Amino acid sequence: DIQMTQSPSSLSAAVGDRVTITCQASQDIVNYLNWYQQKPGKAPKLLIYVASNLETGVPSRFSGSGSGTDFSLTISSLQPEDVATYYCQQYDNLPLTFGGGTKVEIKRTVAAPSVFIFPPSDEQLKSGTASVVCLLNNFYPREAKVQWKVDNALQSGNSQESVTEQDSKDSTYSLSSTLTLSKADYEKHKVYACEVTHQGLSSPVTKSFNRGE
Amino acid sequence: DIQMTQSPSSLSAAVGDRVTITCQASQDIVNYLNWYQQKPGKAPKLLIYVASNLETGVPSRFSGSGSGTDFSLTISSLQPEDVATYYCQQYDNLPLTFGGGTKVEIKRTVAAPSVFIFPPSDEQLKSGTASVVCLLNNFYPREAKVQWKVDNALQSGNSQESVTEQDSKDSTYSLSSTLTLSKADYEKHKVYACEVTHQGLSSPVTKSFNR
Amino acid sequence: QVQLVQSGAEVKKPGSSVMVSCQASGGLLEDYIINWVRQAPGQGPEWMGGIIPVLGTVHYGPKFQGRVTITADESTDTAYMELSSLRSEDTAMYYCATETALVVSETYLPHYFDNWGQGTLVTVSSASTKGPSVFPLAPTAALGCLVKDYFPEPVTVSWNSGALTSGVHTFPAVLQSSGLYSLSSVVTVPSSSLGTQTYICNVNHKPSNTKVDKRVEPKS
Amino acid sequence: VQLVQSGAEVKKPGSSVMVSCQASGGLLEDYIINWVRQAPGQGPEWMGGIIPVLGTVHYGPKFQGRVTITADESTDTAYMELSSLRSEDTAMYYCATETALVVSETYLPHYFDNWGQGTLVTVSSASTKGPSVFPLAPSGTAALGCLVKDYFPEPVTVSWNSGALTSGVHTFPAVLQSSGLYSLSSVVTVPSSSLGTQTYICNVNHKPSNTKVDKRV
Amino acid sequence: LSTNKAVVSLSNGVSVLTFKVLDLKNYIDKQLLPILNKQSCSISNIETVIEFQQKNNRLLEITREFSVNAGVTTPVSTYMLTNSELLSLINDMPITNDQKKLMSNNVQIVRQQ
Amino acid sequence: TIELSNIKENKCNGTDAKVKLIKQELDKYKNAVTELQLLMQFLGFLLGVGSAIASGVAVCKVLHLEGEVNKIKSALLSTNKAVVSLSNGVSVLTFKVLDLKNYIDKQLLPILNKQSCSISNIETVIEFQQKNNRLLEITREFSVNAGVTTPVSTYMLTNSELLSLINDMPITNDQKKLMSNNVQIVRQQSYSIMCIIKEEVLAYVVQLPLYGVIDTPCWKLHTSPLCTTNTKEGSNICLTRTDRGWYCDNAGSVSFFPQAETCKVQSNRVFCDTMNSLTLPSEVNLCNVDIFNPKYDCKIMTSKTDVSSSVITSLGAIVSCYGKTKCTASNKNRGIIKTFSNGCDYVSNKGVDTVSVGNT
Ligand SMILES: *[C@@H]1O[C@H](CO)[C@@H](O[C@@H]2O[C@H](CO)[C@@H](O[C@@H]3O[C@H](CO[C@H]4O[C@H](CO[C@H]5O[C@H](CO)[C@@H](O)[C@H](O)[C@@H]5O[C@H]5O[C@H](CO)[C@@H](O)[C@H](O)[C@@H]5O)[C@@H](O)[C@H](O[C@H]5O[C@H](CO)[C@@H](O)[C@H](O)[C@@H]5O[C@H]5O[C@H](CO)[C@@H](O)[C@H](O)[C@@H]5O)[C@@H]4O)[C@@H](O)[C@H](O[C@H]4O[C@H](CO)[C@@H](O)[C@H](O)[C@@H]4O[C@H]4O[C@H](CO)[C@@H](O)[C@H](O)[C@@H]4O[C@H]4O[C@H](CO)[C@@H](O)[C@H](O)[C@@H]4O)[C@@H]3O)[C@H](O)[C@H]2NC(C)=O)[C@H](O)[C@H]1NC(C)=O
Ligand SMILES: [Cl-]
Repeated sequence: DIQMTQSPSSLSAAVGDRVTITCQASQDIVNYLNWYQQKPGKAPKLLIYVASNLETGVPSRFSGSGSGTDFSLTISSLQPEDVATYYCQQYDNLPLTFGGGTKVEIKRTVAAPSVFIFPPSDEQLKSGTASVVCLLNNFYPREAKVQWKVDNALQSGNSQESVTEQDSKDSTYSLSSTLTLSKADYEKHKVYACEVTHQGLSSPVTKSFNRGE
Repeated sequence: DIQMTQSPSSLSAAVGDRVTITCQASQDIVNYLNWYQQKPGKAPKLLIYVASNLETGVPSRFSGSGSGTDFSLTISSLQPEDVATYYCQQYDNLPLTFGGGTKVEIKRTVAAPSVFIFPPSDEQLKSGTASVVCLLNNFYPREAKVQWKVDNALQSGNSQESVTEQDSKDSTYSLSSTLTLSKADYEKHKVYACEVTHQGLSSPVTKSFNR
Repeated sequence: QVQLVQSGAEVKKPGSSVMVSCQASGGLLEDYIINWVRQAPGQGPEWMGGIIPVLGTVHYGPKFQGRVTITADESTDTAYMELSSLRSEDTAMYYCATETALVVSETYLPHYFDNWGQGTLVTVSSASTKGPSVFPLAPTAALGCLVKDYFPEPVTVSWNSGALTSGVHTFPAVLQSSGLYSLSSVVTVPSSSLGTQTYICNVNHKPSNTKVDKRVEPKS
Repeated sequence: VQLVQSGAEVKKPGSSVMVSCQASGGLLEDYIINWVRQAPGQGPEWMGGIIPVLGTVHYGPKFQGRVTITADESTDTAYMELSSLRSEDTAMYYCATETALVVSETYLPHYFDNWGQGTLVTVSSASTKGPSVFPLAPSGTAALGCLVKDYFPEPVTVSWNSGALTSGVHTFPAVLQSSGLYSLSSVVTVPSSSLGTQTYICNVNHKPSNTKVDKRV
Repeated sequence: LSTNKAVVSLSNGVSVLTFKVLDLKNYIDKQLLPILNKQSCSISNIETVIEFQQKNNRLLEITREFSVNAGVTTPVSTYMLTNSELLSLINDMPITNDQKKLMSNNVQIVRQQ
Repeated sequence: TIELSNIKENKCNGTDAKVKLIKQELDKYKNAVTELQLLMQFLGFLLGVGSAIASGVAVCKVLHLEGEVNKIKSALLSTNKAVVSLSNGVSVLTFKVLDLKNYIDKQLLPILNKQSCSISNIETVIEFQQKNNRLLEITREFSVNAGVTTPVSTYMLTNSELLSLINDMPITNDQKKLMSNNVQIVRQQSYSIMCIIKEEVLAYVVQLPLYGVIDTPCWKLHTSPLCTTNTKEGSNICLTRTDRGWYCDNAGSVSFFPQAETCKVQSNRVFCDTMNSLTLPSEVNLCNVDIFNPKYDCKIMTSKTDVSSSVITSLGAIVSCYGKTKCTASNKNRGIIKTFSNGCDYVSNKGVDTVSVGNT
């Protein structure tokens, strides 16, 4: 098989910046090369075919270049909706192969997260488990930390966090952390809190609730 | 050298008119001819190369034609931001030579000047000179007159005026006149006014102040 | 504007075989190269094979050859892909994707993919299919619902049957230690509308054929 | 690629001047580098050009023997020396390039498609002297400004709030005063409602004398 | 398959230099026919048709020569064997360096013979 | 001469459809220039042997002398046509037929360079292919003809250029008229000898025939075997005039061209080449009125081989019919109209369209 080596693995650039991705083949493939754009969870989209031809309806800020073994994809003025994974794909001989992908992230101004906490349902408690959710809503950058604190006891490793992909129109993230406990130990304590640290807040934000009301 | 004779030397046309500029060489230069646009105070910008090729990002309203010894530059729909001097330039053989240039001026409707007067600063007077500035702001046509009046006595020849080029976004002119005298002679009088006559105002506007 | 509509997502036990269908709406199969391209979690897409009905030719990748069969039933405009002897590596999103093939030579091979299906998420696992239970996350304000304990993926969620779109955030499912998936869907809402407007999150879990409409309200 | 030339300066009559031109972001091997000057009230005049990839230099017949054009490929700077200066030489000197990527052995300059900003060389016996800057305090729509008086040689530049105020500025051409020094005015029109809550500062730069003054008005 | 020049051993035992001088199959199969089908059987770039007319032109001119010569031509024209190909053939031939230099400085005579 | 430009640095990258065509077209021009530089690094048996291009080649050696190209190059600076006096003293017409240097240096490369090896106007690449095509075909002809061609093709010399050569040659108005109305023959009697690629100019010598004898009377002699008509198979005798060929009056003598296939007839004019001729006394014509005349010994060959044949003449057919061979003459409207008896007989082209001798 022909190996496609794509570089870089990920990159972050501001809106309007010029971005170039590289694709290299393990051998000469003339210019029998395609490019695809994949946003998270959706099918790939054909952007460039036969090394340089622009697919219909793709903005002219995209371009494809290269021949032989080295190829490039150039975005002349990056826009928020271009956040996606890019793949090159060769067809010089079978089997058809894709590159490793290049994840493109948008660098924007720092936005602080809005933090909300949700108590477990009375209905869920009856089934014997309790999920306590903490939410960070529409923030940037990606790096945030949520450590649960029961009364004042730091919780370790009893939570799972999930992050949305970068929003296509305003380049922000959202994150939910879920603290799962048994019904026996949930009704054993009183005040539940999730403490959140991030670059957009001057002091760390804590949202809590009392199991009484 | 090859001498390029450019015609006309200046022209005035209304916004939206079709304008043609001519360049003729003293000898055959095939189609080895370029056109440049120079706005006041800035370096020239290349518009056309090899007689007819449009530079990238130059409006499609520009076109070039000609061959041999006679060439032309055509603007299909003149716009305000095109106020500038244009030069043709040959390269058939060295030295490269330029034409004399054609200044393009925009004809528009009459706009009255905004007339403003400024007294000399307290900081400047201590240094021993007094400059009093009178301003005509955003007027048309080019021809304007500023006559100083100290108290009520008309002043002759102790001032200097400077006029800007046509503004690139609205095609109006501005003119400032500076009246320079010694501090001794400034404190000899009290109330200073500048009265301005122009085609955009029905009556002459006078702006004054008390020292 | 041919639309490629694939069969539903499903879970298959290890060692058996799966058939994915791909319905072409608006055209014939004779006019295309029909390819199958899969994508495993966290990996790039992978070309599995292609069929060229106008040439009567089938092509398979070396990694799959001998356990993939691609057929093109021209009487119903449906493409099929059988994948036998399933393994854990085969858990992937299987995409049907075509290339226009009007002027075709012999020795013509697949080159690109200009039209894609929506994808069929095949999970290879021994676990039984199980539908989710949906719990409220009771409450500018924020509310949502927690979709807990379902298998296999995927689950979808919409608010007010698609009426509420601006401001919803549905998180990727997280695998719990129990082996079942859970998921959250939140939406930010003006605090002034908590009493006059109703908020329903519509959960659809096709793998178990269960669709659940949960209404949330501020408890007591 | 940007071409950045040396600063304006005054030169005594009879001496020689060197203007530099920095090609930034690319090699000098890739260009024809021409020198084009423009005297006050005239068109441009081609002085010469250098084709570093060919090792070829060309000077206009009017200028050969008192112009030297060099291209220093170690710093990507082309230079233009002009000796035995006289009054006719007071002019704006432009560095201007043509891309010369596919070149023939007999390739010559043809056009100027990329320009530097220009270096205004004034030949005069007068000494360099910096200006004093005075506010034009105010007292529909209102106007204010500052007057830059008594400097030599030209040019002076001016920006308001470090370039923040652009809509409505008018910078007039300098007028030659009887003392032999130039003076110039810069005015800007602004809505009357911001006269009390917004601050307006003009930053005057006269590089020939190395004077930068930020005066608050 | 991988190179344009190879030495092949024939069935009777003689080894003969081989040379792929024009690959029109791959041009059509991978570069032209894919461009063509994608844009609804239309080509939006005049440069694409010319590139094909150029690739095809040599194959057409070869056909003209065999069609007028009944399949045996002399001298070997530049359409049958371009100058670079002939110099590569001589240079890769199993002959002396005195011979290679002779043939390479006199390719015009090598054609005529 | 064709004026070329040296291309030093072809630094164009970028796989763009429009870019690729100019880069590949430029390589064609460069390769053609380089390719051309590597190139420099009966009774017929009585006739003499000449050196057809010794005259043209000798002029070509003079062009290799020092400064000889600069004279040519400087004389053809302002016009495309100038008379140059060479170092040896010979005056030669010079002719700049194609100026690729100025096209590449002043029109193409600036357009090419401006948009970073990209050309936004397909018409500029084609105009170059048209300009370049002639140089490519000149090279193509010289590479398979080993630097000397005949006839002079329209690539070496266009029709209008050749007419201009003729009008400027130091020849008679009668001569110019003859050459001008028969350019197709003038080409066929011409050589084009490739010369030098020195300085920035390609030069080749075109060696044109000059016709110093025009409008003198000519005649073609056709001969055929004449045999006895005996009944015994081998008792026959044969006799043939061998002096067949073309004869033209020329400077008080008669030029004889034995191989009549080396002469070309256009209407009633015969173009022959004196290097393929013998110079004979005017009395050779007596062989036509009396083969036993005492003033010229007429040439014949003798044989015992009585085979049947036919010789098509200008206005008829000589038929040598012997043995049992069937010999007839036919009309298109009537079939066979004459059957020949044994012996040598003749038929005019008036009533006859074909002649059949045996299976021929
Ligand atoms: C095809 O073909 C063609 C023809 O041939 C071509 O074209 C071409 O190309 C080329 C490429 O190859 C190019 O070239 C060029 O070169 C040059 C060189 O130089 C040198 O040095 C350098 C430095 O520099 C400096 O110095 C100079 C003087 O000398 C000057 O002039 C400059 O400017 C500079 O300065 C500055 O900076 C600095 C920094 O450091 C500082 O210090 C100072 O002070 C100042 O500031 C160096 O670097 C180099 O070296 C290098 O290289 C080599 C090879 O290459 C290597 O080996 C080494 O090592 C090095 O590298 C390094 O680095 C890198 C980065 O860079 C990394 O990555 C690596 O790894 C390493 O580490 C030399 O030696 C130069 O200059 C240039 O550059 C440019 O470009 C690039 C790309 O291309 C980029 O990257 C950069 O950045 C630049 O760019 C720029 O510019 C532009 C204009 O327009 C812009 O836009 C951009 O953005 C930029 O900008 C920037 O910067 C500036 C300044 O500079 C500023 O102003 C701004 O703001 C920003 O920041 C280049 O490289 C040429 O040019 C061309 N030409 C044309 C005409 O085009 C092509 O390419 C082909 N193609 C294909 C595909 O093939
Ligand atoms: Cl040469």
